[PDB]
Amino acid sequence: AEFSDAVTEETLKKQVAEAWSRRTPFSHEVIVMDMDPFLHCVIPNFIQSQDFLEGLQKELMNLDFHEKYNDLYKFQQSDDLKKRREPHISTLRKILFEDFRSWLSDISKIDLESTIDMSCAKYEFTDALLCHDDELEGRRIAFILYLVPPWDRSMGGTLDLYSIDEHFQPKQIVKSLIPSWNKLVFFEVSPVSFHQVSEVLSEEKSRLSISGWFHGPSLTRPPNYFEPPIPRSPHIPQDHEILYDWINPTYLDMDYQVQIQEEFEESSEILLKEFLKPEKFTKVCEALEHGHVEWSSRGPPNKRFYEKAEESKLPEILKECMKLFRSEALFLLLSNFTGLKLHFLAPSSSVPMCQGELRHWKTGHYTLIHDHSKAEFALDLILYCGCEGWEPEYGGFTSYIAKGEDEELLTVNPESNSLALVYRDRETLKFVKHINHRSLEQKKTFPNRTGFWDFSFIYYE
Ligand SMILES: O=C(O)c1ccnc(C(=O)O)c1
Ligand SMILES: [Mn+2]
Repeated sequence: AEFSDAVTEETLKKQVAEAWSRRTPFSHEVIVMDMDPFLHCVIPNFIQSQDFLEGLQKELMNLDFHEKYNDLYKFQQSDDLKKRREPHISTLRKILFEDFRSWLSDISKIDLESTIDMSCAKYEFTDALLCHDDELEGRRIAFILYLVPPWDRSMGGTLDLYSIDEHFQPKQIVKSLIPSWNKLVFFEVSPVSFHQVSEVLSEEKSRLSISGWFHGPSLTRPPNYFEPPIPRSPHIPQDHEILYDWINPTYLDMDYQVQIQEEFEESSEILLKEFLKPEKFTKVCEALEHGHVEWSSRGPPNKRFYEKAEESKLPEILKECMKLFRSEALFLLLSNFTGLKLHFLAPSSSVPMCQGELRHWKTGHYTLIHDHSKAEFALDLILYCGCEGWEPEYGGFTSYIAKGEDEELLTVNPESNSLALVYRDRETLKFVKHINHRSLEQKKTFPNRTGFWDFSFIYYE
């Protein structure tokens, strides 16, 4: 087999070359090329032999697939295609990396290498690949061939293209391409080529694709942009006594704190159930639902996506709960839980500090590791609210990982009125995993509720 004789036709080929050269859009029945938000082209009916595609799909489905998972994605990848000796796959490598490569090199005027870089992916219900730019030394042009069943927008799995802002960071989705059988999409890898594969919503269908890169000369990325640091502050001096009013009395007994600390110094992590008094916890949840909390979406999409409350406008109960977590008394309680010096009367410049946010998590939200995700000695605190009947399979758990390793260290799951404490070192990073569409099952038991909320606080010695 071969690829579309149409696009190899010399006049059309020269029209394509002209549009790439001049960076101008070009529309044709057999090819469509757009320059915004960045250069991307679509060739439908990429391989004319329908017999070949059937045999190819048959070979791929008969491969073994392996779960792939981290902050950025969740899907399945096949045995390496570079190592396969089945005829249809072997033929595809040649078509792509010899025939089609030269055609691309000709229209793009890039000395593309013959280096084979291709793989087969399978996205099913809740699989997704979040905002990223494909950046990796050598990659110049990304391509995707789709071998999907009949597909539409409501099934998800669309390839979305992000616009960009004044700081070269993704802003919003401005193009959304729907996969279809024998459709080839390719685009230029650049500092601005931010894109994602939206969550697959089809509970029955499987989004099968072949994707990879043509390699070429390395360029220079501009220096990466650094967010301003989040302000930190020391404890709020106790005026009125606050622990007694808020915390389960179990945790204010000395005998129980030594137990807690013995366990904490062993694991550097602990979970404290029923942490707030029930009456307070119920009033906090009630205020989060009915109290006119003002939420705002946080970005950018290659770092985070979630809602954060404007603390100054909160209901008094939620203000008071934020105060609890900044309070001198709590700083000392956390010292007795952990063995860390977060108050000057704890057992033995520097001044302990903290930062805090009240967050709302729903379907679609996440955080990602990014080049500037910075590691520090620090104690994390999370109190979850409004997540009754929440399952880890829904996403939304916090995960800790050793830097530059797939060795996962710990996972904290949303649990109503559970206080999680985690001490990190400078070689530890964290993320909140994409909340997927299984989380809609939450409404079967609590219909007047969308996702969950948490108080997230970080303390430093
Ligand atoms: O398989 C895809 O649709 C796809 C699209 C964009 N990027 C990737 C990737 O693996 O980076 C995969
Ligand atoms: Mn990609």
